[PDB]
Order: sequence, then structure tokens, then C-alpha cells
Amino acid sequence: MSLKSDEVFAKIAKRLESIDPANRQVEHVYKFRITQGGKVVKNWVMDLKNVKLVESDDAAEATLTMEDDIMFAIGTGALPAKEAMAQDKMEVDGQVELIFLLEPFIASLK
Ligand SMILES: CCCCCCCCCCCCCCCC(=O)O
Repeated sequence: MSLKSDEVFAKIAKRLESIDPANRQVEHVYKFRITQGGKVVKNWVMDLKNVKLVESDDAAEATLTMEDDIMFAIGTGALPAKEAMAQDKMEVDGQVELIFLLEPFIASLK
């Protein structure tokens, strides 16, 4: 069945369809890891080109690792991405700015 974190992926993708082609910001290949408790359970890819979010693992310019519990939390902007990671409760690797671009987009989701 469909889980909570699932809605997140759908939200992000649906949000990408908003960004009009007459004015873009920053699009690139991102990586999303869904760890359950401490170990990975699946891979996720951010198709910023086709404007979709599929499940896959590849060498992306920016790697973002987060647990399911955090998927729905951050995805819905329920908790602060800064504080969340500040407590070493999240592992992300990539250009601060790059990840900072999706920060203001988190709210767009519900
Ligand atoms: C900082 C981590 C937050 C992750 C969850 C928020 C993801 C929001 C998705 C927005 C992607 C970037 C869209 C703007 C680029 C463009 O299409 O021109």
C-alpha cells in the first residue's frame, strides 16, 4: 500500500510542474535515500529534467539522505531542515546552495 513518505515524492514532483519554463532557477540531478531506522531501504532520484521523481540510485551532483520519518516531516515542511540536521539526525552531502534551493520549495508541499 501507499505510505506517508510516498506523498512527499509526489508533492515534490507535482511542484516541479509549477516552475514555468519562461523562468527557471536551478535544475540538476539529485539523490534521495530512504533509510529505515539506520540502514537504507531504497533509492530515489529527482528527475528535474523531465519534472518527475523516480526511484533509482546514481552518481548525482548532490546526495540527500533522510529517513522515512523525516521524509514526511521535511517534505511537508513540518520540521526545520536546519535544526533537524543540526542534531546530526540527517546525513546530506551536496552544495549548500543547491540544497538551499529546495528549502523555500518545501512549503509548496503539504
Ligand atoms: C533542502 C531539502 C528539501 C527537500 C524537499 C523540497 C524539495 C522541493 C523541490 C524543488 C526542486 C527545485 C525546483 C526549482 C528548479 C526549477 O524547476 O527551475
